[PDB]
Amino acid sequence: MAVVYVISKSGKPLMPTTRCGHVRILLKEGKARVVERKPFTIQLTYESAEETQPLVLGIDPGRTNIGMSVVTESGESVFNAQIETRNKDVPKLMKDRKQYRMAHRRLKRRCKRRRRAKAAGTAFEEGEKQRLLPGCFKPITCKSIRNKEARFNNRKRPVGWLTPTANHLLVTHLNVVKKVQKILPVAKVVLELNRFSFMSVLNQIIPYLADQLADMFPGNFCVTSGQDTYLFREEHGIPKDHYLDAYCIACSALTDAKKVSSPKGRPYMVHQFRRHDRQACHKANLNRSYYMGGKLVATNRHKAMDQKTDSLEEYRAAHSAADVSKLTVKHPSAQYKDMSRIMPGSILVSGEGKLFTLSRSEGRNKGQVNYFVSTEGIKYWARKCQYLRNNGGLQIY
RNA sequence: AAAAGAGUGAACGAGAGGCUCUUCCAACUUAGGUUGAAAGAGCACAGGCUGAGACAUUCGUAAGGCCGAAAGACCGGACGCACCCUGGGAUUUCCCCAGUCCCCGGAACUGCAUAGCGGAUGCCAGUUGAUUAUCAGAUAAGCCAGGGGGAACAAUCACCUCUCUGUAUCAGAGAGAGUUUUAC
DNA sequence: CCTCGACTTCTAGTCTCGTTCACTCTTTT
DNA sequence: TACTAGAAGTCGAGG
Repeated sequence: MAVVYVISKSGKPLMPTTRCGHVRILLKEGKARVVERKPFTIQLTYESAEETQPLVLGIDPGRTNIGMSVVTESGESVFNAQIETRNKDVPKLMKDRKQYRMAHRRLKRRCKRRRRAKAAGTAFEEGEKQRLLPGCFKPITCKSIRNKEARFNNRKRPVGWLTPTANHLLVTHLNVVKKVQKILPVAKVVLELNRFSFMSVLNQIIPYLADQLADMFPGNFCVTSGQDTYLFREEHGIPKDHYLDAYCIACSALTDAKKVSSPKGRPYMVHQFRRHDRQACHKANLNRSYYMGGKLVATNRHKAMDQKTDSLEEYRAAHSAADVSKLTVKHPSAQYKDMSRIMPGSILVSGEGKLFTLSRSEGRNKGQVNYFVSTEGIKYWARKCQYLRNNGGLQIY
């Protein structure tokens, strides 16, 4: 039934075994040492022959659901994994990063320089200047001082430059392949190619993935077509599911596969957690709330950009000066994240002794986290949980 | 080859708002306090690096075409610059990267000319300590900062069978040679 | 019948406009 | 979007 992955005494991956009673005997007798809780990996502690058969790794690429499966020369299944990529979050984070950077440079540098210039008298006499910059046909308005030099004419990128999102997706594919290599002795690699007319990040990265996979597996790299996968499915009767695709892909490179049958059993699930979080501010509240008694009646002095609720100006329009004189203002202070916190993806044990993978930290009182939420959605009192293992980028669930 | 279609990276510039303080005018309330209007000044992740580099006025910025009496304008693109290129560095770390920026040079490539750079003038800092000299300190209108991966770090016993308990499902605890080799 | 620890439930987080530039892939014709 | 900080709420313990 189950499959136990085996590693040689030298750290070399070996053929997985399914005897599962020899495994327990070996573990009790001390000849085998557990390497990974899930997928269950054991390393032999004694030298032995390392005969291996060829294995084929089939990849169904995607932006948020990568699928891979390892098969023997006859179409038997020994590994099936489905990875939920963190890719969608990267462009939004990068956009927010750009906005924060522009805010920094506008408010801490440009506005301060303009303020100093007005103070010192070293400003334009007109106070405003229209500047026609090379490469532009319409001027920019510079108030009280020259602009910092604008650089857009001749910025060059190395050939085959990839955006952080596409690079992240490519690196994710390669990293998950490396993790599979740590477990099994992969011999051949098959990739399913995708072309999108749109009349996408994955479409951008497919050729680079093919190149670098070919480098990783010299002479042992094949490519298949989506139509080929569909025909294989129809011919061999594999049930139509998303995670089965990879298996079918892996079965294309087999010359004569007599034991083709759909894998039975849920595949391993892999979650991607960010390695770094450089942000220091949680909430910069920035909303001057006006309460009359205990009811919110206004949100700013004058309505801000993209604000729909009434501000103080409307309230002054509607009510009287004796009403305004009684208002109370409440502006909460900015909140900062703990940057040394236990990041999501960490592995901890609860007070009752159950092991879990951290998903989020919920609540905070007196400078200490209230609840740790596991990847299964169970809340544990953080004071009693014990920290075992730091975040690895790709984590089995 | 171009045409479009889908994405997602970079520089610079304007605001609506926000925080602190001052002046002044109202309103409400135990000269004081709270709220607001108007005018003004300062301030913009937590932080890392650095000691000067920001701004204003003005002068200079190739040869050769070409229009002008001339002054000068236009084209062009170097002996001028650079976002380009070789090398080094800050952000920078447990190991790396992206992005931005800086320094000395400039073979080819790429780009700029109302830009950028250099000079002159003006304006905006900080000066203390240990042994006039050296190290350290202070010194912003300086640069970067909300992006990504990997390593290492388990109280890491999985599956199946039996027993107990809770529990509708099922889960927790204990025990176990379950074909022989993890690969024939 | 209060008060105070120890948890438990629940909510909320900044936006816009300009001047330009760049890279990767796909498809047609 | 969603992880994370923090305000308000609930419940016993105890005197």
